[PDB]
Amino acid sequence: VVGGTEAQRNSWPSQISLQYRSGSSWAHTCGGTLIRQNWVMTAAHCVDRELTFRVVVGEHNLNQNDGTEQYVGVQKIVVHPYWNTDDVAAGYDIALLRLAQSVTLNSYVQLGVLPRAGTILANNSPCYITGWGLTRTNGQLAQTLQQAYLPTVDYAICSSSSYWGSTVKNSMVCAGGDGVRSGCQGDSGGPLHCLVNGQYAVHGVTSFVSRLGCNVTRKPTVFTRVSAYISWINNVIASN
Amino acid sequence: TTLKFPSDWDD
Repeated sequence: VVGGTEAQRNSWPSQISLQYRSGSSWAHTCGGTLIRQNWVMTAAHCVDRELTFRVVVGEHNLNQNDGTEQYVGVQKIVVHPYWNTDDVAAGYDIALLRLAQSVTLNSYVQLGVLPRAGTILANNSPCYITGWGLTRTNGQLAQTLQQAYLPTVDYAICSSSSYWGSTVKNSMVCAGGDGVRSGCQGDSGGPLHCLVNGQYAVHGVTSFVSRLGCNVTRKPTVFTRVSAYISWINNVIASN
Repeated sequence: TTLKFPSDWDD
């Protein structure tokens, strides 16, 4: 997150860190949202390959023992069948990870609440992106979970030529684009939490930014619209 | 550009 502030430890208990085996250790590579004690929702491009993954829930500082983490392996990955690695702009950037064991819920570990299917937020709706992604374009990962206020940019505006044009689809949510705050590498797969009827719910799965940089004025961070996949999500969980 | 670390094409 560029332009973020450190989140309090218990503000975003559904946020997870998806890590892959690197050398003799584990390396954070993407964010995710715990949606069942044994299922994590993330971006398909994060799990599109042949890497070995573990999920860390209750994580705050990637480089220090928080005394709250649970580590768990990923037993099965279900990527959206329509996901095309060669065209992230086509959409379907979402995958579900079935965890080897159910994690235990507590103030650091909770299920992310999902919006009702079909929900599209009014322009400028209040949301927050969270993650350990880069703190500057071409910079380094944050050590502690960061958050940044990123109001939505509705489809009509997001799809206009000075913004994302044809690149954005209605199956996505655009948020931010203020030139200062944005998602950045390592935030992919993470939640966009939006306040609706007094409850924060996860309306987006972090997907992409401008080739020009993370915080680029009028190139809001783009997310997969969670509300477009509620039936898909429920069908996967019901069958695995 | 997708937001996987180090990159989409390079973990």
